[PDB]
This record gives sequence, C-alpha cells and structure tokens, in this order.
Amino acid sequence: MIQRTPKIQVYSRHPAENGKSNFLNCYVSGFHPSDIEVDLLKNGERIEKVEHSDLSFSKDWSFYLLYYTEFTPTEKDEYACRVNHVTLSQPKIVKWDRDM
Repeated sequence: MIQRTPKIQVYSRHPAENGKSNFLNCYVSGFHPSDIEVDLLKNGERIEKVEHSDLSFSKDWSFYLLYYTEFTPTEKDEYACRVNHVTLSQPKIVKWDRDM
C-alpha cells in the first residue's frame, strides 16, 4: 500500500477566448488514496457552485484534481482552498495570493 500527501496550488487564470472572465483554480496533485475533500472558500465560507472538477491519475499510484470556478474578486475579499485527506492531521488551508 502507498499513501501520498497532496500538493496544493491556488492561482487565477483568464480564458483567452473570454479575457474579462476570471477563474479561481485549485490544483491538487500527486495524492493517494483518491478519497479527498476539497472546497473553495470566500471569507472563510464555502463556495457553493464550483463549475468544474477534473480528476485524473498517472500510473495507478497518483491522482490529480483540477477544481475551479469563475469569480470576481475585490481587494477586500479573501479566497482559499481547503483540503482534507487521510495523510493530513489537520485540514490544509492554502490562501490565494492575489498576485497569482
């Protein structure tokens, strides 16, 4: 058996075909087992509709999850990714850097 802690990246992108749109992305990578809980938070509160969740694996040992949704951020609001996994003794909260 193997277990691997997820790596978590939080970042924003504008789709080229719709440059005014802005997406907040969670990239949760390299984890095992696949059982996982992932939320986007806005001001400590969970975001309800998250347009997309794309799950894949490399070889059998490793999963990859892209979690993302459109958003309109102000300089006041705060966004984060919360991840819970059996490898983590406490839920991992990764804040969005407004420069990324």
